[PDB]
Amino acid sequence: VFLGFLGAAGSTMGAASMTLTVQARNLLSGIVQQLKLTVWGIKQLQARVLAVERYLRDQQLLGIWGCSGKLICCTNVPWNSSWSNRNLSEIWDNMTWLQWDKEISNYTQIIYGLLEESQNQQEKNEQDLLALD
Amino acid sequence: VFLGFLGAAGSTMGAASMTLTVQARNLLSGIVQQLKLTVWGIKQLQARVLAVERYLRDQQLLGIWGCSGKLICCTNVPWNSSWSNRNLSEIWDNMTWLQWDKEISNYTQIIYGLLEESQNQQEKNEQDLLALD
Amino acid sequence: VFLGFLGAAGSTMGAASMTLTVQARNLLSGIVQQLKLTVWGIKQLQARVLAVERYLRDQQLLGIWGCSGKLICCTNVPWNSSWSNRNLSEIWDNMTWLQWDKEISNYTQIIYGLLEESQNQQEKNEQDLLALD
Amino acid sequence: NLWVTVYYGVPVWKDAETTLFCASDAKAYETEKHNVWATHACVPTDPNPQEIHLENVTEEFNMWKNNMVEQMHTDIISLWDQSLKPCVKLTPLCVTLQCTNVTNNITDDMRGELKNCSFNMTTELRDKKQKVYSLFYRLDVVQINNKEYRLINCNTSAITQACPKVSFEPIPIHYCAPAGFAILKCKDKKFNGTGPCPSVSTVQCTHGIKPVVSTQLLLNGSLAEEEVMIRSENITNNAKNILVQFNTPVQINCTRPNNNTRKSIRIGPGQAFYATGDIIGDIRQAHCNVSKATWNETLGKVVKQLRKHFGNNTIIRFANSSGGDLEVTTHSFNCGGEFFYCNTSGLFNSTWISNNDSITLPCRIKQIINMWQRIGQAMYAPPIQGVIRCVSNITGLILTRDGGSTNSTTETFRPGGGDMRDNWRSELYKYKVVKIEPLGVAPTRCKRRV
Amino acid sequence: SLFYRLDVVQINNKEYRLINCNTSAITQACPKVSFEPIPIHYCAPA
Amino acid sequence: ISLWDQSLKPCVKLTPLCVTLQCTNVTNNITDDMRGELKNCSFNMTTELRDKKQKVY
Ligand SMILES: *[C@@H]1O[C@H](CO)[C@@H](O[C@@H]2O[C@H](CO)[C@@H](O[C@@H]3O[C@H](CO[C@H]4O[C@H](CO)[C@@H](O)[C@H](O[C@H]5O[C@H](CO)[C@@H](O)[C@H](O)[C@@H]5O)[C@@H]4O)[C@@H](O)[C@H](O[C@H]4O[C@H](CO)[C@@H](O)[C@H](O)[C@@H]4O[C@H]4O[C@H](CO)[C@@H](O)[C@H](O)[C@@H]4O)[C@@H]3O)[C@H](O)[C@H]2NC(C)=O)[C@H](O)[C@H]1NC(C)=O
Ligand SMILES: *[C@@H]1O[C@H](CO)[C@@H](O[C@@H]2O[C@H](CO)[C@@H](O[C@@H]3O[C@H](CO[C@H]4O[C@H](CO)[C@@H](O)[C@H](O)[C@@H]4O)[C@@H](O)[C@H](O[C@H]4O[C@H](CO)[C@@H](O)[C@H](O)[C@@H]4O)[C@@H]3O)[C@H](O)[C@H]2NC(C)=O)[C@H](O)[C@H]1NC(C)=O
Ligand SMILES: *[C@@H]1O[C@H](CO)[C@@H](O[C@@H]2O[C@H](CO)[C@@H](O[C@@H]3O[C@H](CO)[C@@H](O)[C@H](O)[C@@H]3O)[C@H](O)[C@H]2NC(C)=O)[C@H](O)[C@H]1NC(C)=O
Ligand SMILES: *[C@@H]1O[C@H](CO)[C@@H](O[C@@H]2O[C@H](CO)[C@@H](O[C@@H]3O[C@H](CO)[C@@H](O)[C@H](O)[C@@H]3O)[C@H](O)[C@H]2NC(C)=O)[C@H](O)[C@H]1NC(C)=O
Ligand SMILES: *[C@@H]1O[C@H](CO)[C@@H](O[C@@H]2O[C@H](CO)[C@@H](O[C@@H]3O[C@H](CO)[C@@H](O)[C@H](O)[C@@H]3O)[C@H](O)[C@H]2NC(C)=O)[C@H](O)[C@H]1NC(C)=O
Ligand SMILES: *[C@@H]1O[C@H](CO)[C@@H](O[C@@H]2O[C@H](CO)[C@@H](O[C@@H]3O[C@H](CO)[C@@H](O)[C@H](O)[C@@H]3O)[C@H](O)[C@H]2NC(C)=O)[C@H](O)[C@H]1NC(C)=O
Ligand SMILES: *[C@@H]1O[C@H](CO)[C@@H](O[C@@H]2O[C@H](CO)[C@@H](O[C@@H]3O[C@H](CO)[C@@H](O)[C@H](O)[C@@H]3O)[C@H](O)[C@H]2NC(C)=O)[C@H](O)[C@H]1NC(C)=O
Ligand SMILES: *[C@@H]1O[C@H](CO)[C@@H](O[C@@H]2O[C@H](CO)[C@@H](O[C@@H]3O[C@H](CO)[C@@H](O)[C@H](O)[C@@H]3O)[C@H](O)[C@H]2NC(C)=O)[C@H](O)[C@H]1NC(C)=O
Ligand SMILES: *[C@@H]1O[C@H](CO)[C@@H](O[C@@H]2O[C@H](CO)[C@@H](O)[C@H](O)[C@H]2NC(C)=O)[C@H](O)[C@H]1NC(C)=O
Ligand SMILES: *[C@@H]1O[C@H](CO)[C@@H](O[C@@H]2O[C@H](CO)[C@@H](O)[C@H](O)[C@H]2NC(C)=O)[C@H](O)[C@H]1NC(C)=O
Ligand SMILES: *[C@@H]1O[C@H](CO)[C@@H](O[C@@H]2O[C@H](CO)[C@@H](O)[C@H](O)[C@H]2NC(C)=O)[C@H](O)[C@H]1NC(C)=O
Ligand SMILES: *[C@@H]1O[C@H](CO)[C@@H](O[C@@H]2O[C@H](CO)[C@@H](O)[C@H](O)[C@H]2NC(C)=O)[C@H](O)[C@H]1NC(C)=O
Ligand SMILES: *[C@@H]1O[C@H](CO)[C@@H](O[C@@H]2O[C@H](CO)[C@@H](O)[C@H](O)[C@H]2NC(C)=O)[C@H](O)[C@H]1NC(C)=O
Ligand SMILES: *[C@@H]1O[C@H](CO)[C@@H](O[C@@H]2O[C@H](CO)[C@@H](O)[C@H](O)[C@H]2NC(C)=O)[C@H](O)[C@H]1NC(C)=O
Ligand SMILES: *[C@@H]1O[C@H](CO)[C@@H](O[C@@H]2O[C@H](CO)[C@@H](O)[C@H](O)[C@H]2NC(C)=O)[C@H](O)[C@H]1NC(C)=O
Ligand SMILES: *[C@@H]1O[C@H](CO)[C@@H](O[C@@H]2O[C@H](CO)[C@@H](O)[C@H](O)[C@H]2NC(C)=O)[C@H](O)[C@H]1NC(C)=O
Ligand SMILES: *[C@@H]1O[C@H](CO)[C@@H](O)[C@H](O)[C@H]1NC(C)=O
Ligand SMILES: *[C@@H]1O[C@H](CO)[C@@H](O)[C@H](O)[C@H]1NC(C)=O
Repeated sequence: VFLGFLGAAGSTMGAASMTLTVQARNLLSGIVQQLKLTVWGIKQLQARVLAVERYLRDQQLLGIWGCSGKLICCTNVPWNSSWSNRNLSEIWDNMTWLQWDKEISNYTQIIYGLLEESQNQQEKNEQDLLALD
Repeated sequence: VFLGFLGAAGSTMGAASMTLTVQARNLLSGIVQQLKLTVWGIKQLQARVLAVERYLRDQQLLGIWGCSGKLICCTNVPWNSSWSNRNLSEIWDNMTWLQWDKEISNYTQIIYGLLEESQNQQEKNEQDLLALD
Repeated sequence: VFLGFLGAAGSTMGAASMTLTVQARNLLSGIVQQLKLTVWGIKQLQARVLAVERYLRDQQLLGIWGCSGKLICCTNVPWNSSWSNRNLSEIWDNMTWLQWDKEISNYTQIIYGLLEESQNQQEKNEQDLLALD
Repeated sequence: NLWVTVYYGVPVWKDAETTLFCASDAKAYETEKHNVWATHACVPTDPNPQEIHLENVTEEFNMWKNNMVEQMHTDIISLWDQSLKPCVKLTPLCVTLQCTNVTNNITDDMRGELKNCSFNMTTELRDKKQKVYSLFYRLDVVQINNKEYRLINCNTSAITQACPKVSFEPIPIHYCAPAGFAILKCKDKKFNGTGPCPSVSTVQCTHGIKPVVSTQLLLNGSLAEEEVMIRSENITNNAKNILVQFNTPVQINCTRPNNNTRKSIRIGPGQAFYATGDIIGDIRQAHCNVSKATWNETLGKVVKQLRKHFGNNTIIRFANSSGGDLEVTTHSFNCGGEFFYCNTSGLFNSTWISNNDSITLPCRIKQIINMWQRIGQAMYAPPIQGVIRCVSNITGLILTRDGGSTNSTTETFRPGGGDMRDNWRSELYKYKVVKIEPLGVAPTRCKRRV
Repeated sequence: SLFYRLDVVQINNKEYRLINCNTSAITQACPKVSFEPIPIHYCAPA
Repeated sequence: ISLWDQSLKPCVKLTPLCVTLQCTNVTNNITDDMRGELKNCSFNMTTELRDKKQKVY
């Protein structure tokens, strides 16, 4: 369904689970076009550099959690329940993304580290192992 | 054959179909190196930011038409003939890229939308389906 | 082993062969945050643009040597021994990356060209061949 | 069960600060110091201001803790700056002026209101000097100890005459947000100013915001709907300001009915100064008309709304401001290029119980304006030639309380302020910037662990 | 000083002045740049 | 260097000081353990008004 930019903000997470691209497109705004010092000129350029910098930070994060085939990354290792344990219906029948981030805001830096370290290192050097026969 | 930058401009599209990388390399010019206001300084920086901005716009487009394994993307869905229907020989034995873009210049924004929406959404959530068994 | 940024500099190449990500993370420094002309302002921005420019140059190189699944690219074609022929133990039991680059510094631009041309063109148009049946 | 999953494209934001750049339309032509205002370096707006109402959303806003007002205020200062870097620096004016009266109508219905001053001045040649003369509004000339007078801001600031190419006509400015951000607009017709707005929308960037400079009276602003809202973080506090916002554009007609003459004096080389050559025409007094009926009725609507914060058992009094600096005592604003200071006693002069004709406002005209209460800086508007006739809405109000002594029924409110950032908060109250984090971690039956 | 009579103007010995003065300001170039045109290469960004 | 510069762009330019100074000695301790080390100078100077001047010291 064509919601639009943030169009699924007022929807359960599984609802927004289909409209991901619409936000991604707005990460350059195309034509933007945005002359001496020119107040609003420095602003224009500082804006664009901020935008690409922002974009590249997270694209880097995804490079690290090596998927690049984004919107979905899935492996076969279980998940830790300690971090605000909740039910399936408590998420998909009871929560939208907004309310969800309020609760998950604590464990982010934790999760970043192990998704970074564990799979990258394990999937590493096994390709090195199978590069023999 | 080592044509060079745009070296296959005067060639049928299938001819240029082998020299794609040569243009891609020129998308940073390396050493470029291009101090107060310094007319040509603002020019230098505004140039570089324009370059990476340009690069990232299209790299984004390719991110959306999710391939990233560029120069070729192919699926198994048919193609619409309505848009300036022509023959195979009318393209490879009768046309170079230059003449081709003149004719295709109308349907671009159309094509962008469905290549963006259709395959992304269909290939989406099926990975979600096969993440069960 | 958690060495850290460049932490495996004083180690054989196979040792550093596990700590690759740690340098990659430092390619944006996150919070950096780095107002009129403001000496150190122009410096800040010129720095950030230099950083992303640097990043994108090599990411481009990797785009060309089309892997994007980085840290390892491997095919089945032999390798030329002419370029400073050495032994396996002469590398993994006798050399760290530092000492290695001193010796390989000559053949870089050579290697870049064939890794760019050969596999890209061969793996090209064969996908075009198998797009028939 | 529930297991870990990564998504990209997750429509989630955070409260944040970032920089916002201008977006305008191509109408950049005027005649006082550069351009239109500053806005010709602006990027042209999209011809389709795309919006989208967001169903089901509830986000708390804080029109009193918003940051966009801050960026906006600094940028408007700086744009005024940049318009004032390149034109003539009028330092050699600060000279002893020989002034006499301008004998206005006998006996006095202009009381002069302007003095006739001759003075020495440099020439094209850094040599034998010249004696010129000009007419100055006695509100910007000061004595010493005919009598010798001088410019007011001189012993404190430098002065910088705007040349004749920019305007001061406010042009709709569109604050636009750089990619990766978003602008939230509270769509709720009934909104206090803060707290959770239920009906909201997202836009790529805002509407045209006439950046008018005004005091005590929101001019040309936006209008409220179905009511006349009242906004302030702590009404029960007497140290905030009450932001009233009308439903009905109460007209006001202001004019300067003189045919004034521009006399050019060369402060050579190449720099030229525009003095008031003379005044011809009907020498009335600069003023503003307002339909008494609509003002009284609408201010009664205000009576209702002020009551709703203080009880149907009260009496409210509107008095004029209690004196002080000129820039706060009056409805100061800019209009046709000129700068008007209207005394508003004739508009807050009434106590109100629990339950054409037109009003004339006599305004004075200032020249050496000190903008944004900043000292050390001084723009010098040039005498705008011709007759000035300038019409406007008044959509809101900015009031100050003094009560909570024997606080039962009789409260007295007077107008004032002096910070434009109030003006600015009155149109950005519906707006809030959010940073987007298209990275997302969430559980589904995709699986990874520690 | 000696001035080329092509850049001095009269009034009404006789008193004269610089020509661009009653219209423009003047800005003596100091002695380090040249005016010798040097080959400029307009280069195009990537 | 440049930061020193930028700190010195925006504050007062003291050109009209370079004026003929009327200086005498500052009679420091008799006979001399400061040898003056400072002179007492009065001078003409411009005013707020580009007009009748002032005599400061
Ligand atoms: C709240 O918002 C409202 C709107 O929502 C604002 O109302 C605006 O108020 C201003 C101030 O007066 C109006 O702008 C000025 O109007 C002057 C009056 O001229 C008009 O009437 C005459 C006679 O009926 C008409 O002939 C004019 O029409 C012609 O002129 C205009 C403008 O040139 C053209 O656009 C038309 O196509 C006609 O050709 C007007 O209708 C008018 O003199 C003035 O024009 C000068 O100023 C502008 C900008 O300042 C310059 O770009 C322009 O070139 C003129 O300036 C040069 O020309 C004069 C000629 O003598 C010289 O003397 C100057 O020195 C200079 O060289 C301008 O149009 C405006 O019209 C009005 N809004 C609307 C929608 O009407 C309120 O101001 C605002 N609140 C406050 C507090 O300001
Ligand atoms: C600031 O100044 C401006 C201009 O001076 C004022 O704008 C005027 O506002 C008045 C008030 O409404 C308008 O007057 C009314 O106009 C109506 C519509 O105009 C038609 O009729 C007139 C003839 O009156 C024609 O000339 C015109 O072409 C239109 O066809 C009329 O219907 C009104 O007349 C009715 O009421 C009067 C009572 O006053 C009766 O005597 C009539 O018989 C009739 O019943 C009236 O004329 C006026 O039109 C506006 N100006 C213009 C140019 O249109 C602002 O109001 C003023 N603001 C303030 C605060 O002072
Ligand atoms: C600048 O303008 C002022 C007035 O605006 C002029 O001031 C006048 O200056 C003259 C001297 O040039 C004064 O004359 C003096 O008179 C006294 C007493 O008569 C006499 O003793 C002096 O010897 C001298 O002649 C004159 O009084 C004074 N007038 C006023 C009103 O202050 C001044 O001349 C102008 N300067 C230039 C360069 O145009
Ligand atoms: C908005 O401003 C008002 C003041 O006009 C704030 O009310 C003031 O709150 C303080 C403490 O929060 C009170 O101090 C103490 O209050 C108690 C109980 O009222 C009293 O017994 C003490 O003697 C002492 O005064 C103060 O009295 C009170 N004043 C008024 C007029 O109510 C109010 O808190 C502000 N809003 C918010 C949200 O804080
Ligand atoms: C401000 O006051 C000055 C006086 O200090 C006024 O200047 C003088 O105004 C009179 C008439 O108002 C002009 O009179 C003319 O004098 C000439 C020569 O004497 C005579 O031939 C004419 O028939 C006429 O009588 C006089 O020129 C003028 N002086 C100057 C230097 O301009 C001035 O008019 C006052 N300002 C205003 C706006 O009224
Ligand atoms: C703003 O406008 C108001 C009027 O709208 C001005 O107030 C007026 O001020 C005069 C002089 O102070 C008051 O006159 C008084 O009259 C009595 C009785 O004759 C006399 O005994 C007093 O000594 C005084 O002369 C006048 O009543 C008063 N008007 C009102 C309605 O209060 C005010 O001065 C203006 N202020 C500014 C800054 O424009
Ligand atoms: C707002 O309205 C009030 C009431 O009309 C004005 O206050 C009045 O202002 C006048 C002067 O403007 C005061 O006159 C007094 O005269 C004595 C004796 O000469 C003098 O010594 C005082 O300094 C003062 O000027 C009058 O007392 C005062 N009355 C009240 C009740 O405030 C006020 O001026 C108006 N302001 C504006 C901006 O409209
Ligand atoms: C600036 O300060 C200097 C001293 O620091 C002052 O210099 C004095 O200038 C006056 C003229 O205004 C000189 O008077 C002259 O005296 C000679 C001989 O007595 C006489 O022939 C002249 O006609 C004239 O009256 C005085 O000698 C001189 N003093 C010194 C020590 O140089 C000057 O007056 C000050 N200027 C201002 C505008 O304050
Ligand atoms: C699942 O998460 C819990 C906490 O959220 C982890 O508990 C940690 O255990 C280590 C090892 O004893 C302690 O050093 C930490 O202090 C514990 N965490 C906290 C917050 O106290 C638990 O280890 C995680 N599961 C696994 C398998 O490691
Ligand atoms: C192939 O392209 C044609 C036009 O290029 C499409 O025709 C559209 O059909 C829809 C549905 O009736 C209309 O709303 C449009 O107006 C048509 N296009 C034009 C340009 O008029 C056709 O639908 C496309 N093929 C498919 C399978 O959709
Ligand atoms: C392996 O590398 C050697 C040199 O490092 C290559 O030798 C080149 O051979 C070509 C063809 O005769 C000559 O034109 C070059 O001059 C030779 N190189 C040098 C440095 O002289 C050799 O060709 C490479 N292996 C293969 C299979 O091409
Ligand atoms: C802000 O709006 C609210 C209602 O939308 C006004 O009253 C609130 O009332 C609830 C009870 O239903 C209280 O819990 C809130 O604390 C109240 N809001 C505030 C800000 O205190 C409120 O009056 C409005 N704010 C102002 C300043 O008028
Ligand atoms: C306003 O006056 C009314 C009656 O004069 C007071 O009574 C309220 O009236 C409103 C009707 O608009 C009802 O919705 C309320 O339920 C009534 N409440 C009570 C307690 O009578 C009302 O209290 C007055 N409001 C204020 C703020 O004083
Ligand atoms: C302001 O309100 C007052 C009181 O309602 C009006 O009455 C004037 O009060 C002053 C007080 O000394 C008297 O001097 C005046 O004579 C009164 N007016 C008249 C017409 O006699 C006053 O008219 C109101 N004025 C305005 C401008 O609102
Ligand atoms: C005050 O604001 C109103 C807003 O309604 C302006 O009214 C506009 O008037 C013109 C012509 O009368 C209409 O074409 C517009 O549609 C009106 N606006 C709206 C939103 O409907 C009015 O112009 C403003 N005051 C002045 C003096 O311009
Ligand atoms: C003012 O200070 C100077 C600084 O040395 C004193 O110097 C005099 O210089 C002259 C040269 O012409 C010598 O003849 C004197 O002997 C020096 N004086 C001394 C004390 O050594 C000068 O004396 C000082 N003047 C006064 C009045 O104190
Ligand atoms: C997150 O951490 C804050 C820090 O105190 C805490 O108040 C909050 O309850 C925590 N929420 C969850 C879901 O852990
Ligand atoms: C305004 O109207 C009300 C009634 O509608 C009246 O009581 C009041 O006196 C009027 N205002 C004035 C200044 O007379």
